[PDB]
Amino acid sequence: AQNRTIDGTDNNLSHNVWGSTNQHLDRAGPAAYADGMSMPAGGSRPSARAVSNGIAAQTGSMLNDRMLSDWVWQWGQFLDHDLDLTDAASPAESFPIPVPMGDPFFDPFNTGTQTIGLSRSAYDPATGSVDARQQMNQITSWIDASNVYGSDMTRANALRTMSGGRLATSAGDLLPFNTGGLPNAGGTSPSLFLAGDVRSNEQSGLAAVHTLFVREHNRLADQIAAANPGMGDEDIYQQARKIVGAQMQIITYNEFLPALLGSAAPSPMSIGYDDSINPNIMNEFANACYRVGHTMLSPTILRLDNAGNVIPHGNLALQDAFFNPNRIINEGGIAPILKGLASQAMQEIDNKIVDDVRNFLFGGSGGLDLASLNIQRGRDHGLPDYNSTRVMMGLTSVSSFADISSDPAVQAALMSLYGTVNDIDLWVGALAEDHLAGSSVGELIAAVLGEQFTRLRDGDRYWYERDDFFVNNPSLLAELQATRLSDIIRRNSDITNIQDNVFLIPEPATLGLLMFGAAFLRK
Ligand code: HEM
Ligand SMILES: [Ca+2]
Ligand SMILES: [Ca+2]
Ligand SMILES: [Mg+2]
Repeated sequence: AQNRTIDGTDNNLSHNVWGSTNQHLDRAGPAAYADGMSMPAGGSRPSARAVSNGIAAQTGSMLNDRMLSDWVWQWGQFLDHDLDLTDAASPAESFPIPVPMGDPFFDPFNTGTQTIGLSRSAYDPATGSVDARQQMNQITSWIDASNVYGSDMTRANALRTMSGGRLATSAGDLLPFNTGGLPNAGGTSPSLFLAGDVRSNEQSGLAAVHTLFVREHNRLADQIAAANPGMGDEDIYQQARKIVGAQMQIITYNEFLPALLGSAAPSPMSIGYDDSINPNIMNEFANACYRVGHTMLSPTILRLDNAGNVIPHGNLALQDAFFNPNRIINEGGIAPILKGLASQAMQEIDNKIVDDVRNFLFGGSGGLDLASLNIQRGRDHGLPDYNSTRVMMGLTSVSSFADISSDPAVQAALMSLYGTVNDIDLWVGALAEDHLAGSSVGELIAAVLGEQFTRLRDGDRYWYERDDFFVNNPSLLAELQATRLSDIIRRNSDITNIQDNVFLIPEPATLGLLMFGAAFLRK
């Protein structure tokens, strides 16, 4: 059958570049650069770090109220790494975040001169001088498992064995090592994993789900070859790839979005192929509204055995999970994490980000604040303010801080940071909204996510329901439709006791009762 390109071209048969690598991020409406060119938006607002301090600071654990597991954010990130990537422009354009004088984490010597580093995002070089700067998406916009296969044929080929349609692995059926020194977040070291997306080593949970899908690909490839001998490597590879790409769509629209968006989730079925849809990820989605992962993040990733015990090498502190393959290689493999993610409730969706990523220090000595980066990134990308974005999406504009949040502490923080509802950073406003009834997000986030996911459903010629391969093999289409993330976890690991919907935490008594007779209580 027809197969997707690796680069996302030739999906839309008129604008063939649409959805492909290196396309512009779309915009919902006009950019808000101060000068209409490249000068950052939000130049009247406080420091991104002052905003982080004033509204994202979290002193205690705050569980979500909809029973959602850590799988919601882990899938969210994995799927993000299928949708969009924008690295730094080169030559580097520095746009540092001023640290408030006396900031207890980043300026404890009261210098008044500390910054958090940020280089401005890559953009189309034909933009940003005489017209608005348009940032580039460096992976395929399509939900096509480019996070497994790569977004260029060179990397895609590097990931393959070229025998039996398979993807390379390392010892213990783990991701292959980057021995060829291809581009990779964390650098070109051969001791880092190589996956379809360059960010796979970012943290161990991400790496674990990347590994899972390499396992699933190889299972499919082996079984296809077994059932259909005489088929060549290329044919087996493309068939397994097409099944895995369909799985990404099915899990995303049937499990993840219903979990996160709830009442606001878009239909999991396409209304039909609309080739007029721009599938290029929207800047305001990629670089604000879909960055709702950071507020969900838990301080620890649980690592559990089949009895629900913490494994001997302990749970994994989020900070210990960054750019370190050994957490998987030497501390129990992927199975404990896959189970663990299903077994803990994520943090609430709100302005608050855990200290583990808001105040990640490397040694005073500098470090990482994901809240500050997100805020500055939205100013780098010329994103419209929160309220303008509401109007861009056909929502009413707010006219008071009470219109944003019914929490008086959130109201007060927004007031004392911004002074007017019309100059709030999109990411901050979006996360400040009261949640829709039956949802874990507010109206703006619902609308922006709803829009993006509607486009990628109806705008993709290889949306799985209309791929000739699945149309011509209805039994496979049906088996795909009945496939959940838990099924993939189970058949590619040694996990025996996991709930069928890994996006929802299990009944409170589950771990205790499974532990009975085998409980390890010293962890
Ligand atoms: C441990 C978990 C996570 C880590 C460590 C992490 C880290 C990062 C970092 C460092 C960036 C770049 C920040 C910047 O300089 O602008 C980023 C970007 C992003 N993150 Fe997160 N993130 C996590 C979870 C999530 C989740 C759960 C989601 C979505 C549900 C998400 C969505 C995004 C998106 C959309 C971007 C922009 C991606 C691009 O287009 O380049 N992240 N993440
Ligand atoms: Ca993709
Ligand atoms: Ca939170
Ligand atoms: Mg070949």
